[PDB]
Amino acid sequence: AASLYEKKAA
Amino acid sequence: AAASLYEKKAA
Amino acid sequence: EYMNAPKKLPADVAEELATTAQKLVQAGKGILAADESTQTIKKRFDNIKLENTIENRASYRDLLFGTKGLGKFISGAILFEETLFQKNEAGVPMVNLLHNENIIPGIKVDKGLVNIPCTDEEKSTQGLDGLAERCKEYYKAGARFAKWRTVLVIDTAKGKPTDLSIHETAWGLARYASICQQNRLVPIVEPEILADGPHSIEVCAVVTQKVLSCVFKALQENGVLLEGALLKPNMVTAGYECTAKTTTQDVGFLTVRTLRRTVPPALPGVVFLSGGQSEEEASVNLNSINALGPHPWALTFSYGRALQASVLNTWQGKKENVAKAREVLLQRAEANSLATYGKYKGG
Amino acid sequence: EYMNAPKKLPADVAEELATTAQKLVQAGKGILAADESTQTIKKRFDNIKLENTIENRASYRDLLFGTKGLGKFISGAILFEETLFQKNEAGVPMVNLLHNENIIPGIKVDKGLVNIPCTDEEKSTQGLDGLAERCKEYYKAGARFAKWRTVLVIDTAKGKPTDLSIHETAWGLARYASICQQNRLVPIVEPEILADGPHSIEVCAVVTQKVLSCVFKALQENGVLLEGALLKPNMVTAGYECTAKTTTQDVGFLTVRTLRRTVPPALPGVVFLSGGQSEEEASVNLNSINALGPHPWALTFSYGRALQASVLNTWQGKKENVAKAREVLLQRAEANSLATYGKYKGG
Amino acid sequence: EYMNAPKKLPADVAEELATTAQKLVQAGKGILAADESTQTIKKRFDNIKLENTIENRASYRDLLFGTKGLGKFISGAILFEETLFQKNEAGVPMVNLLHNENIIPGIKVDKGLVNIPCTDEEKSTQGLDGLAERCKEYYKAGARFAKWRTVLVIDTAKGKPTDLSIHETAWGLARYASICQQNRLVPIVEPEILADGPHSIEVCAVVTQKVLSCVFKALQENGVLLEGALLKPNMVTAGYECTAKTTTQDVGFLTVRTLRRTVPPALPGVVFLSGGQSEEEASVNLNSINALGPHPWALTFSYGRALQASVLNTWQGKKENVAKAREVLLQRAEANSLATYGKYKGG
Amino acid sequence: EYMNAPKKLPADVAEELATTAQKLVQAGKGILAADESTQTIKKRFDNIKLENTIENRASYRDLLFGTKGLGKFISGAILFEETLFQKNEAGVPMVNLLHNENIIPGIKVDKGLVNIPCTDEEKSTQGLDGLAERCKEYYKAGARFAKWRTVLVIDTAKGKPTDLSIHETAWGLARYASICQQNRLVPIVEPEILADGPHSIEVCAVVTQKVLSCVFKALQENGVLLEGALLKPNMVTAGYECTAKTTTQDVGFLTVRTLRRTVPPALPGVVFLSGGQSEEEASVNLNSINALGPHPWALTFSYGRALQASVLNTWQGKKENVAKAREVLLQRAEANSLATYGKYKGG
Ligand SMILES: O=C(N/N=C/c1ccc(Cl)cc1Cl)c1ccc(O)c(O)c1
Ligand SMILES: O=C(N/N=C/c1ccc(Cl)cc1Cl)c1ccc(O)c(O)c1
Ligand SMILES: O=C(N/N=C/c1ccc(Cl)cc1Cl)c1ccc(O)c(O)c1
Ligand SMILES: O=C(N/N=C\c1ccc(Cl)cc1Cl)c1ccc(O)c(O)c1
Repeated sequence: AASLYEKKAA
Repeated sequence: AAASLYEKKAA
Repeated sequence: EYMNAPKKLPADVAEELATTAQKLVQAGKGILAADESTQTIKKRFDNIKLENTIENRASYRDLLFGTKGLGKFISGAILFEETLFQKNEAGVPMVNLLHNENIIPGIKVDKGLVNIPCTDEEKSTQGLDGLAERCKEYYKAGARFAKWRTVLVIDTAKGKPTDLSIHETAWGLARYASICQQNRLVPIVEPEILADGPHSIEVCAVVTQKVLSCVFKALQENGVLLEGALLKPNMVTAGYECTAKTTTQDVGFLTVRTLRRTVPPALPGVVFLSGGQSEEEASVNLNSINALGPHPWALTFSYGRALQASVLNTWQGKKENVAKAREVLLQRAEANSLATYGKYKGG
Repeated sequence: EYMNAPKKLPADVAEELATTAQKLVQAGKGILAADESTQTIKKRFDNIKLENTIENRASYRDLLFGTKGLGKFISGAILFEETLFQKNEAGVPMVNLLHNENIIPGIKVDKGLVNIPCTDEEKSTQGLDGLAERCKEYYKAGARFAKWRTVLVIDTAKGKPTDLSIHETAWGLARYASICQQNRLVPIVEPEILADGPHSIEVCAVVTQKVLSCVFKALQENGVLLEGALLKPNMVTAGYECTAKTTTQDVGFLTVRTLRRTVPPALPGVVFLSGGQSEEEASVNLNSINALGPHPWALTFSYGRALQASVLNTWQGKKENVAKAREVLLQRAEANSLATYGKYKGG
Repeated sequence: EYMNAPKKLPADVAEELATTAQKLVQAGKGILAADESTQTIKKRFDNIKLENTIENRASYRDLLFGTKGLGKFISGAILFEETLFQKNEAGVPMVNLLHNENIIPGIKVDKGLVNIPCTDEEKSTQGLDGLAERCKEYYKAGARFAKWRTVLVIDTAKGKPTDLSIHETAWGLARYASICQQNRLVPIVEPEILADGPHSIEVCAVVTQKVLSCVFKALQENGVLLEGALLKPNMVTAGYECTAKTTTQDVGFLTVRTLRRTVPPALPGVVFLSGGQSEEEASVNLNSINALGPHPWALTFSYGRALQASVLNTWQGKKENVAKAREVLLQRAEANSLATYGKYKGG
Repeated sequence: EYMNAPKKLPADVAEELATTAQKLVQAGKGILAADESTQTIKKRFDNIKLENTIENRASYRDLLFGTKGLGKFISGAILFEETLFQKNEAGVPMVNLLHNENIIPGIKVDKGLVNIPCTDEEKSTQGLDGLAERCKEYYKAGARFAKWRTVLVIDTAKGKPTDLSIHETAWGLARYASICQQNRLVPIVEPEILADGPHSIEVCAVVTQKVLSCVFKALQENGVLLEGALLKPNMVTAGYECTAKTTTQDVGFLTVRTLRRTVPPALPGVVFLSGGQSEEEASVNLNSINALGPHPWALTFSYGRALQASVLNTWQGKKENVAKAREVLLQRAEANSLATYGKYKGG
C-alpha cells in the first residue's frame, strides 16, 4: 500500500 | 529632540 | 563573530553615504524631482501645447537647473537617464549647471511598474537586473543619490494593499537600497501610497504605518545603512473622494504621528512627495508638519508638481518666458523652504 | 476601515498609558527595580548572612521605600507580587510608602524562564495565562506599569541567539505588552541579552540591533502602543571574558547607535538594566550614553544591582543600620540621576 | 553543525512519538473525543435532564470506555483531566477501561480561549504556563497524546481571520506541540476554523490553506517532529447561513485539495473534527473525503458530537439503557470506520 | 471574498499548467537539461577540444534533440534562449525536433547570479525585469515550461546559508514562478544547495529542510499553483570534502525524509539535478531514492551533466560519431529512466 520508506520508518 | 510641539500636545 | 546577520559596509563608503544624505536634507533645503519619464513629461508639454522633443525637454531642464540662486533652496535634483547625459543649446551639460549651484545630482534608477499576478492590478517595481552596473555609470556621470518609486493602493473593500503587495514593495525597495549603497549611491526609498479613493485620513494613517513598518524591516534584513538613506513617503491625508473634511492640522498631526512610530532616528531625513496636491496646499501641509516642533529627523520635501506646475504655465515653451518662469520657480522654492522651518504663510 | 490591521486602544486608556510612561522617564529620574523573586532575594540575603523570611523581605523593602527624598531621583518602583500586598512592621502598606514619596508602583507579571525545546538551553518566558486577570488585580492594588523579563545568550560558535530564540522572545514580549495596555498598565519590554561570553562589543551591537528589530516588529503586529510603553534593553558592551578592552565611551557610542537604528521616537524612554555591571560602572556607562547630546527618547535607568548592592552590605539585616543604608540608597540614586543629565563625574 | 536551526529530538523519544502517531491513525480506526469540560458536558445533560454531577459524569464515560469491541474502531480516546484520574462506580480507573480495550488514552491540555487585544473578539488559546510539568504527570497517568484547541473565525467583511489571529494561533500551536514532543506526548494540532457565517465553500478553502500554511510554517520553526504529530482541522465546507448549495462531493474535493497543498506527507495522519455537523453528515462527508483515491496521509476522524449524540439520548441517564447505548456507540463507530475506507454507504 | 489572500488563477490557465506539470514527470520519463549558456557550453567544447561556434552549438543540440527514440525516456528538454529560435543544417527548427519526439520544449529564463550586498559572496538570481514579456515570446516559440536557477552555499562556520540568502532565494523563486504561471508556463523552482564543503550529510538535510520550508512559504504567499509547478532541488548528500563515508542508501533515506517533511503532495513531481555527481552515481542515487517505494510525488530527474558528459566525449565535434554518441545518450536516458522505477542495477 504505502511506500517502502514508510514501512521501514516505524 | 524630546520636546517638540507635537509632544507638548500629547503627553 | 555572529554570522547570521547582514555584514557591514566598507568604512570609506558608509561615511560618504552618510555625508551625502545629511547634505541632501540640510536646513531649509529640499529636493527637486525633475525625473519625469519621456511619457510623463509628454503629458506636461501637452497641457501647454508643446511638442515633446529632445530639444524642448533639454530646454525645459535647462530652465530649471540654470536658475541662479536655486541652490540656496535646493540641495538635490533628481534626473531621468536622458537628462543625466544631456546638454543644452550652448553645449553645457545639465549636470554642470547643477554643480554651479552646488545642487547634488540624482538619478531615477527603476524601470517602472508591472502588475503582480494573483492580485487586483497591484503594482511591482522593476529595475533590479543590471542595477549595480547602471549605478556605477550613474556615479561616474555625477549622480550622488538615487530613487526607486513604488506604488500601493488603499481599497479597504478589496483589502488593499494586500500582504503580497506590501512585502513585494518592501523587499523590492530594500534590494534596491543595498545595491545603491554598495555602489556609493544614496538610496531614496519611495513607498508611495496613493490618495485615490474615499478612505478617511484615519485609514490612511493605519495603512501608512503598517507599510512603513514592513519597509524598514526589509531594510534591516538586507543590511541597508539607515544613516546613508532617505525616505520618500506620502503625506497622511484623506482620500481624494473622501467626504469627511480635513484641514492642514489633521494632515500634519497624523503624518508626524505615523512617522514617529515607525522611522528610526538614524534616518537623517524624510522627503515628502507632493502627489496630486496643489502647489499651495503642498507648501501649507509641509509647513503644518514642521510647525509641530523640532523633529529627530529632517522633514523636508522632494517635490515635482508643486515646483513645476506654475513654472510650465509661465514658460509655455517660449524663450521670452524663461526669466518669468525661473522667478516663479524660485518663489515656490523659497515657499517650501520656509515650510521646512514651520514659518510659511499664505501672503 | 482597513480591517486587516491591529485596532487602536480607546482614547482614555491610550492617554493614561502615555502619561504614565512619560512620567516614569521624567527628567533626572529613573526606576528602582526591587522586584526580586522569593528565590532571587534569598541568594542576596545569603551574601549578607540573613534568613530569607517573610519579615526580612518586608523589612528590607520597607528600608528602600521608606527612604524620604527618594522620589527626587526615583520615578517608579517595580515590585514582586508579594511586596505589592505587603505591610511593614508598623502595619503600614508598602504601596502607601511609595505614594507618600509619589513613586509609581510597578509589578513583575512574568513567571520565570523555561527551556525552549530543540534549542541549547535557550530560554522562554512564561506568564501569559491569566495575565489579563492579574493585571486588573494589580491595577486595583496600585500598579500603573508592569515588567516582563526575557533572556538571550550570545554564543557566536553556537549561533546564539538562534532565530527561534529571537522571535519566541519577541512574540512573548509583544503578547504581554498588548495585554497590559488593555488593562491600563504600561508594559516594560525587556529583551535582556546576557553579557556572558568572549564576544566583542561590535558583535553585541549587531546582535542587539537584530533583536530590537524583531522585538519592535512583533510589537507593531500586536498593535502595541509605543507611546504608552518602555524598553528595557542591555547596554551594548563586550563580553565579560573579552580580551579587547572597551572604554566607557565605546559602550556609550555603540549603545546609542544601536538604539537610533531600531527604536522609533514614539517610544518615550529607554530604561537600561544594570546587569552584571558594578554600581560605579553602571553609573559611568549611563553617563557616557547621555553625554552624547540630546536624544529623541529619554535614556535613563531601571537598576536593581546598581542601587541595592551597597545598600544590602550596609544594612546586613540589622535594624540599627536602616538609616545608614538609606543614605547609601540616596547617594547611588543621585549618582545615576546625574548620569541622565550627563553630569556625573566619579573622578 | 548548522547551529541556526531547531535541534533534533533524542532518538528514543522521537521513535516512541512516531509509533504512537502511527497507532492513533490505524487503518479503519480513529479517535473518540470525550474531552468535554464540566460546562460543555453540562449542556449535554440538559438535553436529557440529568444532574451535572461527578457521579453522572463517571457513569457516562464508563458507558463509553467500558464498551467491548470498541477497540476495533477506536484507536485513541481524548480525555478531560478529571476523567484521567477518575474511577467508575465499581472503583475501576477510567484509564484501565481503555487499556483493556487497547485504546490509547489522550488528554486535553489547553486552558481555554481568551480575547486578543486590538482584535474584534478573536480568540487566543492559553496553557503554556507549566505545560511541561503537566505533560510529565499526564504521561505517568497513561496519556500518550495531547490536544490543543484553537479557534479562528471567517468574516470576509471584517477581514477575519486577521494576520494577528492567524499567527498567534500558529505560534501557540507550535509552542504547545514542541513541549509535548519533548515530554513524550504526541501533539494533536487543532487549528479549527469555525463554519459560522454566510461564506461560500471556496472562501473556506482559501482561508484554510492560508491558515494551514502558516500553522505548518510555525511547526518547522519550532522544530516539531511531523512524524510524531497529528492535525485536527475542520472540513472545508460552506458556512451555516450560506445560501450556495453544495453536495458532500464538493466538501470532499475542496477538503482534499486544501490538505494536499499544505500538509506534508511526513505527517502520518489527519483527524477531522465533526463540528456542528450531524452524525450522518460527519460520516458521509468523511466517506466523500476518502472516496477520492488513496492519500499520502491517513484521513480519519476525531469525533465527539458525531459519536456521542445518539448515545446520550439512548442512555437517558439509566443503567438499564447502558447495554443499549453502547451498541449505538458501536454502530456509529463502525459507520465512521467504514467512512475511512470510503466504503460507507448509509442505506 | 477573503481579499487578503493571493487571488486564484483562471480555470483554463491553471488546467493547462497542471497537465504539463504531470506530463513532464510522466512514469519513467525525465527532463533533459540542455540550457547551457554561451560561456557554459564553451567549457564543454574545450574539454573535447572543439571551437565554440554557433554552428557547433547548433550541431550539438541537433545531435541531442534529433535522437530517434529519445521521447521514451525524456518528457521535456530545457533550452537556452538561442537554441529556442535556432535551426539545424537541414533547416528544421530545434523545437520541431522535440515535437516529433513527444518532447516538451523548455526555456531557461534566469539572467545569471549576482552577489548579495552585506553578505559573503552569497548569490542572487536576476531576470524579473521584462520576464512576463519574454514568457509570452517563449510560449509562442513553443516553450511550455520555464526554469530559474538559484544557488545556496553550506558553510556552517560562516553560518551559510544566512537568512538573507535563504529569503532572497525563496522570494526570487516565488516571484518568478507566479509570473510564469500567469503567462501559461510551468515554473521549475530550483533552489540548488551546493555540495561544496566538508559538511556531513546530516547537516545538508537540516539545511535543505530549512531552505525548502522557506521556499514553499514564499511560493504560497505569491499564490503559485503547486499543481502546475515543479521542484528542482539537490539530493541530500554529504559534502564533497566530507570525510564521513556515506552509502547510496544514506543519500536516498535522508533525501526522501527531507522531501516528505517539506513538500506538499499537490506538487506533481520533483526533478533532481545531477550537480557534480558522476553519470553513474547520479543514476545509482536516483535509483536508491525511488527504491523506497511509491512516493506521493514523482521523484525523477532534470539531468544535464549526467546525460551529456559521455555523449560529448564520444561525439568530439565530428559527424562520423553522431549516431555513435546518440546511442550513448539513449543508454544514459534509459539508465535514469529505470532509476525512476527503482529497477536500475549497477551494471
Ligand atoms: O528572576 C529573576 N532573576 N533570576 C536570574 C537567574 C537566577 C538563577 C539562575 Cl540559575 C539563572 C538566572 Cl537567569 C528576576 C526577576 C525579575 C527581575 O526584575 C529581575 O531583575 C530578575
Ligand atoms: O464544545 C466545546 N466548547 N464549547 C463550544 C461552544 C461555544 C458556544 C456555544 Cl453557544 C456552544 C458551544 Cl458547544 C469544546 C470543548 C472542548 C473540546 O476539546 C472541543 O473540541 C470542543
Ligand atoms: O549555466 C548554468 N550554470 N553555470 C554554471 C557555472 C558558471 C560559471 C561558474 Cl564560474 C561556475 C558555474 Cl557552477 C546552468 C544552466 C542550466 C542548468 O540547468 C543549470 O543547472 C546550470
Ligand atoms: O514618469 C514617471 N512615471 N511614474 C508613474 C506615473 C507618472 C505620472 C502619473 Cl500621472 C501616474 C503614474 Cl503611475 C515618474 C513620475 C514621478 C516620479 O517621481 C518618477 O520618479 C517617475
